[PDB]
Amino acid sequence: ELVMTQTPKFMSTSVGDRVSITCKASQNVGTAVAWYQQKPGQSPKLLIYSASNRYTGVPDRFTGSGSGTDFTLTISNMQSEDLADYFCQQYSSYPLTFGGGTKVEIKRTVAAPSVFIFPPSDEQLKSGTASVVCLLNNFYPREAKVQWKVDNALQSGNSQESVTEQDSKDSTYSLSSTLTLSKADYEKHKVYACEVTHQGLSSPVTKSFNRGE
Amino acid sequence: QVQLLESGAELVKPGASVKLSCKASGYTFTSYWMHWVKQRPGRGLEWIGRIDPNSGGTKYNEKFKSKATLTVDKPSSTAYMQLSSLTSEDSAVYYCTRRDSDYWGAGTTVTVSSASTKGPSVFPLAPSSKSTSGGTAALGCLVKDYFPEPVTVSWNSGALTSGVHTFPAVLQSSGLYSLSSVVTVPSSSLGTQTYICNVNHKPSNTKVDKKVEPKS
Ligand SMILES: CCC1=C(C)c2cc3c(CC)c(C)c(cc4nc(cc5[nH]c(cc1n2)c(C)c5CCC(=O)O)C(CCC(=O)O)=C4C)n3C
Repeated sequence: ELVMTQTPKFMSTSVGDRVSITCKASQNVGTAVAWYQQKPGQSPKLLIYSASNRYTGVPDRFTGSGSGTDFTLTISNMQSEDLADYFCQQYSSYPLTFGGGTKVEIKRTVAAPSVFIFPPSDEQLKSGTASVVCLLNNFYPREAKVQWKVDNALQSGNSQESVTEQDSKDSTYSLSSTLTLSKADYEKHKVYACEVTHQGLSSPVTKSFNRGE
Repeated sequence: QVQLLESGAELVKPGASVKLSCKASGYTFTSYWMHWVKQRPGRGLEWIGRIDPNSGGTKYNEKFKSKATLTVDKPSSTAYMQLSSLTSEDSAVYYCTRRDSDYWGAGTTVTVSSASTKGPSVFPLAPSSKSTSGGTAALGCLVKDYFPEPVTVSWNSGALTSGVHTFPAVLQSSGLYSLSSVVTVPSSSLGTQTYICNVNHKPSNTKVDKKVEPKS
């Protein structure tokens, strides 16, 4: 199928800035490309079709351009109401395919996350599973790397991450990484550490505890 | 005005099938093709196929060839998409949209799970003791193994809102949901100020109040 590669995945901006989003086609699609905007809990909304045709009702702020294999969606004089996801789509050939999307967010100064780690608590153990939680609080930008290490052993496939949307007041993010394992495994080891890497930190921050305090 | 009315939300058990609806109005149903699209936060948007309401002719994305079946009912001006033998991979929001994608349905969220209504378990995320004297500590409640959605969390019956972060519910390899709610407070209030998370799970008519304090 024709693959539409969309960049950037994320883009932070300030009111009035110009936003530029790109979609590259694996093969020529002429000018059969559309651009859409999508906000949480809503269906996509058509912005541009035929690569540069602004759909009825769409603000002059939105301009589509390009042809062949290189397409651009430009949002001049960015407004707060433009904070949303944007997707391109080619309809030159079947199957129709969509770009991976770009989430336009609010720019602010870099802020390092405050890290905290939480033990499973005896109460949960009774369930048979142990949950270890790591918290990255109020950081920016969203890019963050969290690594779990049990007794200095890098974990894989047993953790899940959740991130909040930008705070309405300070525009930061918060993230939780939860390491799930059986009580058996949890009791087998002693050292539990959460190592965090973020643009705002001059070096990785590690928070840890030893089972049984 | 043109409108495409979709189901909204469907719960499907693994292996079962579900038929989604998309009722058209405000225009002549048979004059425009109808597209169906799938959306997952990770996979993104995918074109499933299209159907010409006038002829019944269809075209599918190879990826959904054995998964979706598109049909229409002229009398009711409604388009349908049959999704068969579902797995967790099929959980997503499905939309129907007219030929030019100028008009879209609101989307039908499909959740594939074998779980039955179940209230959440609530565990304390205790404040680190003898941690940072920076006057700021973090504590919270781990809300896990509940079904279906949603669950709400407040602190001290709503009196505490500043610094509260309640994370989006994630899915575990069990078919049950889980999430944490945290809050940062003055490291000087610990031991003196009481912190209680109020968890409500309307689906099971279950509510939990849990005091989170330093562990002994
Ligand atoms: C989802 C992608 C998509 C976008 C975005 C799109 C945009 C679009 C709009 C919206 C403002 C309008 C009025 C037309 C405008 C048109 N669009 C089409 C025809 C099509 N347009 C299609 C797809 C398509 N069209 C497809 C697929 C067909 C073929 C289906 C068919 O056989 O009718 C026609 C021809 C139909 C006719 O009058 O015989 C016009 C005019 N198209 C090009």
